[PDB]
Amino acid sequence: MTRGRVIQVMGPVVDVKFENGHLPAIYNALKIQHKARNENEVDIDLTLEVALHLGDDTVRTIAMASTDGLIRGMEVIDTGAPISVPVGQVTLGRVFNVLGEPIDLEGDIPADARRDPIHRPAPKFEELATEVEILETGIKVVDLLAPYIKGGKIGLFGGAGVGKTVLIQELIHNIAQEHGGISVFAGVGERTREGNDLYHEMKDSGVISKTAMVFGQMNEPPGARMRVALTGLTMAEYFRDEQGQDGLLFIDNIFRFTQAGSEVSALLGRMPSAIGYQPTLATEMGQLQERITSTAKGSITSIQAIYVPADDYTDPAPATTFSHLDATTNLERKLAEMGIYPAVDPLVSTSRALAPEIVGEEHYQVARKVQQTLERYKELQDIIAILGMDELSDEDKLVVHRARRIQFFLSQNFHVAEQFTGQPGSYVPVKETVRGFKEILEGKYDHLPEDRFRLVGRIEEVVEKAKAMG
Amino acid sequence: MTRGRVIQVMGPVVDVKFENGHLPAIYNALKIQHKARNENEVDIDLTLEVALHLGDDTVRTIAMASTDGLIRGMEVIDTGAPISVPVGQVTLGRVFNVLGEPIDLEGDIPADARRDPIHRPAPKFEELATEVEILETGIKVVDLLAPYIKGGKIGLFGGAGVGKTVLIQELIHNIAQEHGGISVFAGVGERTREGNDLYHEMKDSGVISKTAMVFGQMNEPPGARMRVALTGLTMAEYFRDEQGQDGLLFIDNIFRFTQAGSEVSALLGRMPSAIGYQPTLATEMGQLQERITSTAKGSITSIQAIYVPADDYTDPAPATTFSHLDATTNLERKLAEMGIYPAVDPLVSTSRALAPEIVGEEHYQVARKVQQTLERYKELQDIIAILGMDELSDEDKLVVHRARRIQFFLSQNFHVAEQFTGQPGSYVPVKETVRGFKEILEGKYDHLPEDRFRLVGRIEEVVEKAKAMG
Amino acid sequence: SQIQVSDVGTVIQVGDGIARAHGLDNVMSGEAVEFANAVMGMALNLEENNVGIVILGPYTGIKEGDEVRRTGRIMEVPVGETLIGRVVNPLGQPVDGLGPVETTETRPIESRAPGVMDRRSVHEPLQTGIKAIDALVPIGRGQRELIIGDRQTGKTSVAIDTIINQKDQNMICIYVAIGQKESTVATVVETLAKHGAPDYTIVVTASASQPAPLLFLAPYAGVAMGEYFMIMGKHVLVVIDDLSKQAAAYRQLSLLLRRPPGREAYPGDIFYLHSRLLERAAKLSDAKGGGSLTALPFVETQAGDISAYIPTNVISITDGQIFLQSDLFFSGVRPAINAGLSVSRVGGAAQIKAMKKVAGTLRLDLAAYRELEFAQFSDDKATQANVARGARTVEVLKQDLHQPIPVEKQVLIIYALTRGFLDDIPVEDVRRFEKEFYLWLDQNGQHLLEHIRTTKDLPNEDDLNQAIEAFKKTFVVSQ
Repeated sequence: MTRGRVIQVMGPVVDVKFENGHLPAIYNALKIQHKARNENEVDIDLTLEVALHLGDDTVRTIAMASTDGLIRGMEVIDTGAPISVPVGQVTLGRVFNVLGEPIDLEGDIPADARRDPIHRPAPKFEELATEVEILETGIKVVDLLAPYIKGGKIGLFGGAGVGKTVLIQELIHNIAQEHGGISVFAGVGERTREGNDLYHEMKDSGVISKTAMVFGQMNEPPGARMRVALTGLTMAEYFRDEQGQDGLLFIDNIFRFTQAGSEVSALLGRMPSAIGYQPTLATEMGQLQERITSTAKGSITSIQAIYVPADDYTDPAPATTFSHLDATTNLERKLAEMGIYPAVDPLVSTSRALAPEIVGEEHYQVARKVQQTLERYKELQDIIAILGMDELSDEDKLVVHRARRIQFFLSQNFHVAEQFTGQPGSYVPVKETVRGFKEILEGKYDHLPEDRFRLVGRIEEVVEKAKAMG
Repeated sequence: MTRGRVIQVMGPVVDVKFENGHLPAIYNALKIQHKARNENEVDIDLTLEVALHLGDDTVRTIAMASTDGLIRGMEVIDTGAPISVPVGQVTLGRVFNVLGEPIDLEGDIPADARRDPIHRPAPKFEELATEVEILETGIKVVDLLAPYIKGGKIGLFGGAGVGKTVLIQELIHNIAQEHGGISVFAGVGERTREGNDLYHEMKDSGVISKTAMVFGQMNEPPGARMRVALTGLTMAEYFRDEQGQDGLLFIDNIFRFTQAGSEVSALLGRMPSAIGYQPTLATEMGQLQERITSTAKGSITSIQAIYVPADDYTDPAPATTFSHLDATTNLERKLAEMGIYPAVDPLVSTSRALAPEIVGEEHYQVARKVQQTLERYKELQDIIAILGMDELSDEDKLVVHRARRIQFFLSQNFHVAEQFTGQPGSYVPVKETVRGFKEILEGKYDHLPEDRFRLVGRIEEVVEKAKAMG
Repeated sequence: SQIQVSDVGTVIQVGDGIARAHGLDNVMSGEAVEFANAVMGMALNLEENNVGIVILGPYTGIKEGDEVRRTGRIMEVPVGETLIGRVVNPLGQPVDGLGPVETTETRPIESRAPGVMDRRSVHEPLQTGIKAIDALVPIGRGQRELIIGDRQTGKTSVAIDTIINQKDQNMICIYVAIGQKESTVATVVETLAKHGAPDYTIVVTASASQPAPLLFLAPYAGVAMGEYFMIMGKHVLVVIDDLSKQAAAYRQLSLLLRRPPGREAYPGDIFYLHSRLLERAAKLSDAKGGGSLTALPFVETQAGDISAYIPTNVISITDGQIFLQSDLFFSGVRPAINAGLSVSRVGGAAQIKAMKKVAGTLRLDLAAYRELEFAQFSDDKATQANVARGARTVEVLKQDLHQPIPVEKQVLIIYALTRGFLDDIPVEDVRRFEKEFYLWLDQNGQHLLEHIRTTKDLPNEDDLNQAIEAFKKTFVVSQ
């Protein structure tokens, strides 16, 4: 029948030979379920993804778990389809591995469950949405200075005591609310310790009921770490496709995705390319990234956390990645120290979308201005700490004045912050966001004490904040 | 008979198997002339140069054109000799490809024509000329500051709006005149656009009747670009050898010659060497360069245009090349802006020949002096634009004075310039050149206005230039 | 040589878009073969006991044993007029979904480039309509002007506006996005439709998702389609949205075949890969009906490193490059043109006299201004005079996306600021003065612009008149 047998085992790479010219196609799943026939063997249960057809009825395969215990001769079975995984409400509030098995303790998914193959061609040209429409996150800094695009790819930079988890959490919340969109979180090769923390942080923030999670952590063989982004992608695709939602896809450390790729490539016997990477780098990225988009129905927006190989951004992996990014969100451990949370750098965070052709003069004009006024203030500091604030070229003081209100007005009440602040949380829409900064720039609030625009929402709240200590 | 058959086709590399132990030697030409026997085939006409003997009656070959259309089994014929090409008056005023076929529209060369094999061992030791004798170009800058040697190799640096074509054109002219020597121009992998321009520029300058041309441009397969320098070399060799002339060989971008080499090496299956170059780099250069010389009879002098791999001169290719250069001519886009044409840098252009043992104290002494006076003037500029010319240490002003006349006296009436100036053109012999600068240095013309020595020939013309506006 | 294995092979290995098959005894290297599942493939390596096939589509439907059949056609692509306004993949198969492409003629992908004699010097310019470029970096029909810069420097847009500005002129634009995102491609083809451009544009697409082979081929299928019109009296402009992505796809396909790498993993023939490609952009001789295929190669620079391998290669081929500055973009200067490094060689014999005269001084006014300012925070009094219009020039060069400006009214504005007719108005109202002066001229000067146009010159009547005519507006402008 469609039964192959193990021929070789080179670490995670396993070759299987199939009789009767059955030959499973590329990307098909192969289960090895062996029970030890004696005390000199071990019980095996392993899925292998077919990688190539080497000839002589042999397929080189990449195992999704550890190959310890394999014995040349073990029989392999062809599932007929690529690694398929549960999609739907059933995945929400739950954590799973690459294979699609839950790894939380809430019991197992039913066999009735729909399961989609992780490998699938991206939307057809005719199927994509034509107009570039910005996705509103109700977060000032974001929506003004580095507008996220519905379906694009945002690079999240910064992630050590800067509020990276709060921002993700606050995002999963707003979209789920004001947009009715589920989020999906894919952890790719990056500290189990952290995966645990975030999961729990999601219990308390309560945002976990609006998010399915997949972890293919740092202890996973190359195959596991490489495919988890596809699993979590599929689970998310079901909403955009079937339930036309504008959902989210968080991938924590996509770099580990490519690293996992090269780690396998070498083992398959591929000619190393630049910096020992796989000759296949670009292609593997594009195939993952081209599914993340807005079709006629819904959309998939991804916020990929990027962690470059020791400060270097010219390294193949990230070099490749940036070619797909539509915006960058840089969280800085400076604005955070000042207490300006979200610590989203208003001058480094950039967007392909801050163009009047998309946001109009109203938004754009105000934006480049907030970015410019901050320029003066940023460069003056050195002059400040030397000659003081005394008589700083009239207008320049006017800027140092207005600026300080501006950078402060950029912080916000995160709904997930109430957990420990008391303040409920905001959701300022870009329309009100622009206005707030519009009037501020007009100096129409130059008579208020800094802390008045501190940690609020619209510009109204600043006035309400006024009737407190002044 | 001596008929082989195609065994493999790896891009430009083609293997041929020969029956009856015929085996064509290394460098022999193999023609494939196939007529399509059906609608599923194409007409083939291709020459292949034998590269190696792999055993089993097989020769690995490099095709000189495109291999598209080859079919395993096509019959190959051995010409018996390496790529042979037309030599003589028949090649003058004409443009051809590597194979030696004209590519201009003046009709085809007769079968009576003599055709020499491009591959040939360089002159025997006993056959070379013993004394190093400088080649006079009637061009001041050249003949004084960076004397060209009869038979040597000059590196031409600079080639974007600096007058590179005029200098080549003016060279083809003077030698053809005052020396009665034909020039040969080899374009190696470097912009057809340009090849066309120069050809036409040669029609109008009229210097094309004294020069045969060969183009193996940037669109040519590795084999074509690699061998064209040999073709053009052969055509030029015939004059030195048979008609004892002191002829010229221009190679535009010899670098592309070596690049074309590595491009093939890889395909032949050679272990890449430093920077993926061919392990065979040095040897291929020396074999090309060692034919360019003066034997008992005539000589071959080459002016090779060099274009390094992005500013770097330590890169293997040029590193190798410089080992054969006897002088360097640097054209600078600064002297040109000043209007001092030829824009030949009098301080960077260097020669193995500016030594009294060869040019004598008369020439040498005057030379190092013109190079030194220019040193002062060159370094002072910064002082000039700051403290002005007022009272610059007496003697130093005397130098800034004399210098300016010197650098101006170095420009010249090019015969090819008359085309658009009116002025006929000069040919100052080194003897008169030295004198001119000799007396200038003696300050014997310190009372004349700068423009008097501007764009002339001997020092007499400066005096004639005097009786104009002063 | 007819029916047997001579025309039929069997797959031995399928994987990573490559396949090796036994048989196919009569295939010609370069021949498009067809797999049983109906996917196309091109035979690259004709080895003694197997054939190296590069698959041009989905390689998962293929398994060992699959049959592979000869087609008897060297890799070619459908060429014709029917392609205009269509969005097709590198194989000429439409992907926009507007139905089949009814083409009759066909052309081979890899073809010989125009000879040394087959050509003629470029002289007719190509009006990009993008101010900074037409005056400072002229492009002539039959030229290859590399436009290089970092991601998000506005390289795609420049080619877009340039294409939009080809409704007046007789140009058949071709946009070949290699390695781009289908999403971006869709939005681009959609803004083209808006500006009524697919009436003269074809769009070949090879998105990030498709297998390397397609990206590798895309530029060539592009030039082919364009060669048709060019080598037939018509004028064609070809834009390759990314040669770096092609190079990279090539590298991938290369190592996959285990061809020994060369520098930076890049094969030994990486340069020739591009050279042979851009040698096809030419300016045909009148003897061949002076057709012209202009080429606009894109090269994405990581961190603005020009010196890189692939960028230096493609620079040593093209007739000059347009440099888009990264910082220039984000601070707010569209087009992010970095005047200094930017260079056009055939540039000169392109411009119409109108542009020739005025644009001359522009380089200097900009030159001085450039060297006067790392010293962000003061300088000579003569320099305080130079900074005057120099600051205003920068405001006139800056242009708004999707708004192509015709030459006639363009030579006048480039005129004003160089003749002081703008120095009285602050940088604040420079761009306003522009929009202003334009509509004013379109009305009052609607008799003057025609002089710039029809003649392509601006001698006495034009210089004298326009001098006093600029006053007609400046002496009627708001504050």
